[PDB]
Amino acid sequence: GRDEAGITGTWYNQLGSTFIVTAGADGALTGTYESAVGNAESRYVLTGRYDSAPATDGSGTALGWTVAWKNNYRNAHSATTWSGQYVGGAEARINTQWLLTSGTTEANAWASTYVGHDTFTKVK
Amino acid sequence: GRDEAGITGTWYNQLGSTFIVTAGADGALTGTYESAVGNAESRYVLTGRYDSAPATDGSGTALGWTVAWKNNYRNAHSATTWSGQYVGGAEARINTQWLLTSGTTEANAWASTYVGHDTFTKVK
Amino acid sequence: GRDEAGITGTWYNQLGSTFIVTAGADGALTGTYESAVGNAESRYVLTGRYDSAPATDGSGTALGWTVAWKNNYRNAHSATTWSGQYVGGAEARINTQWLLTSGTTEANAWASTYVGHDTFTKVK
Amino acid sequence: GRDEAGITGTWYNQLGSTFIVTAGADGALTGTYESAVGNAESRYVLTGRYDSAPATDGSGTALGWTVAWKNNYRNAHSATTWSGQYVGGAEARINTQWLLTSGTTEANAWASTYVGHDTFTKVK
Repeated sequence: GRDEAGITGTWYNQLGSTFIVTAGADGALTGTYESAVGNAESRYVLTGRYDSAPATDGSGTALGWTVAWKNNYRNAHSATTWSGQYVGGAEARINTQWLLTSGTTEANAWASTYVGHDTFTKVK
Repeated sequence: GRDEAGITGTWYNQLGSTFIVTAGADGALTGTYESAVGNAESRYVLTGRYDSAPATDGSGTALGWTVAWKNNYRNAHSATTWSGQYVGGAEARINTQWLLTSGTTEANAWASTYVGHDTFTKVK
Repeated sequence: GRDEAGITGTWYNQLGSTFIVTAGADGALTGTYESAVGNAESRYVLTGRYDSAPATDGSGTALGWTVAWKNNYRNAHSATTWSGQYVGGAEARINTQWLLTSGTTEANAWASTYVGHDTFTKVK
Repeated sequence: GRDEAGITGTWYNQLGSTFIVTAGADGALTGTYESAVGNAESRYVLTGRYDSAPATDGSGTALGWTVAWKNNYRNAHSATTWSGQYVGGAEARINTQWLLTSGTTEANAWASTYVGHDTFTKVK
């Protein structure tokens, strides 16, 4: 993948969360997520996909991934998906927007989903 | 997984798209997605996660998945993530909201991401 | 306004909420919103804007509006904005997506904002 | 309004856009918006609402507003709604997420709506 090397490794967001990812030659994203906030402790499994053959016109590299907030420690009955783009270079970034859906009753389903935005960098 | 059997199989959304998914005992989602709309043809790899031990209080089952819109036929330099919940029973549903991010230049990054909502059923 | 007559009046969404709106010749939306759900009772002031000169090519009419969830009965320290389009005809609809932001501390700001989708019709 | 004085005035976002707003004692927002980006030129009318009696616990002030992208110069057949919170103090901010809906045909309605985030400050 063009950005396999660029994407693979450890990222930090503005909240102090840790995203550890391996990008596969085939478009796979695999790794672990550790949230600094919310009903979460330690690492959670993540999986996702990225564009392994992006445009060569200076566009970013589209990608996304999912965490279900269940591990051996806690279950927050929720899942977050991050949708965004990898921008390479000296200050590489992954700029994302995310949706967090909780399991709810039908009565509360209107309030099931949060939306936010996270920016990941290789330092901090 | 409590809804492993309920989630695994073929789903159809309101657009006529086809979502074919296997839920793993461990929270994994693996399969293929075929979009009826947009810059897409044939099947794309998807991966995601679901809550394999949901609440027993009648709440839905949180889940999410990603497609990168690259296959052997086309590359739309984009990725969609669906975030939502599985609601079991006679008329099982997956109710989602999604983010579609395109790879963009810095100049166009403000316009990178669409948001929408898809409802998947086992028929149609 | 091209859809001034079409938009002006009483609308109902899938939750049983009531949206009473007047569209001005100049693009203004003014009225009241009554939510069937959440921390809400009776009517709240709404204001917004619509495209008073839409495309003639069968496209819908872009529009949006805001409710701050404060009235003489309650204050939910939150505001919802609906963004969407009016689609005219026998079964007229306003198809929206919405963002609900709560006032939060800096610590909880990552969880400030819900996202959802409401469809309004002239009946039910 | 508790933050009537804090909110009223000229704001700038990260894109270089200009938001000029008056907050009314009653919860009204009225003003003009000038976008640095997209299919836009000069000022557009905006209207919205804010929580005129926010919590006294250090929480921000919920607010939202709408622009329909029609003025005497251009019509982009679209509307943006910003939903967010005002955070007072030495470096006052309005932290928003936004939905931009275009008028579309029914065929293209799945792609009608962009989502993004803007942060407004009193300088730059």
